[PDB]
Amino acid sequence: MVSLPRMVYPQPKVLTPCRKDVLVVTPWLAPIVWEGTFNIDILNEQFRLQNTTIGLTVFAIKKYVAFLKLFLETAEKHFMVGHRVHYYVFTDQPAAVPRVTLGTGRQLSVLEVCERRFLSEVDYLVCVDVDMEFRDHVGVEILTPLFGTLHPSFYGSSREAFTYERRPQSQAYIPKDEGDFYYMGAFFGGSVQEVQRLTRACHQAMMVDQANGIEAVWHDESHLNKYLLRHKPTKVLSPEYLWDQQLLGWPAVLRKLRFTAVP
Ligand SMILES: CCCCCCCCO[C@@H]1O[C@H](CO)[C@H](O)[C@H](N)[C@H]1O[C@@H]1O[C@@H](C)[C@@H](O)[C@@H](O)[C@@H]1O
Ligand SMILES: [Hg+2]
Ligand SMILES: [Hg+2]
Repeated sequence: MVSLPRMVYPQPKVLTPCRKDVLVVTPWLAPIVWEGTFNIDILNEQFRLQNTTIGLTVFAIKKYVAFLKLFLETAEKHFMVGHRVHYYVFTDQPAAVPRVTLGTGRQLSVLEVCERRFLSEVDYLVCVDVDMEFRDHVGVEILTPLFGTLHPSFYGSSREAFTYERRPQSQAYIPKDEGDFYYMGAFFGGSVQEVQRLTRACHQAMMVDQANGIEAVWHDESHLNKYLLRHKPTKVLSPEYLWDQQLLGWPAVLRKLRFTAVP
């Protein structure tokens, strides 16, 4: 909206790609976010000028409350640092939420287990699993109306290998000749409006499956994939954003490991 200030940085080279080893844009022209494809200083300026507020939602029920301390502590070091952040922790154990020290402009709300609240408190919603930890920068480069993240086990696989729901009787059904990528349900987001549209669509699809006595092979994630196939995400995050170094190591194609599973 408002003009950017004078900035000094390397000139982009039209005849020189940032990454030649990976696909950096989808066939529907959505950027695929990899290290080396973005100048974070320009993006930080753009989003700060809009006073962007990012909501980060996590569910922590039963034994999963034990993962909150590390999750939040590392989020404080790597997630949207410099921007307004509102954590939303949905849990069945409010008193079990650890007291983590937050940086300025960041807040945390504990919700024991309306959506209109999100529309009035944040601009973007980022939905992730709690048994994870941030190990490197996860910032505004991910913000867009709707984004999904490439599952680390299938980013180099053929669509036939994708573990989509293959039974026509399920609303999440995707035939062998269809599919762009296999997105992991552990990290997705977008504007509040788009995220709520996705969740409402997923919820209705799962209810229909329940009525027909069928459960998608990978539950919510199967429906997430059906939704993103029919409603293309405006940005796709590379596996840098969802990794497990113990199970997958550290491939050369991954310059940074940003958000990983906890052993
Ligand atoms: C963010 C690190 C994930 C690394 C990948 C491990 C491979 C098994 O992943 C499972 O993949 C299926 C799809 O085929 C579903 O996406 C499952 N939800 C995935 O399970 C995850 O990973 C396993 C190892 C375990 O930690 C589960 O709790 C977790 O949900
Ligand atoms: Hg969410
Ligand atoms: Hg979903």
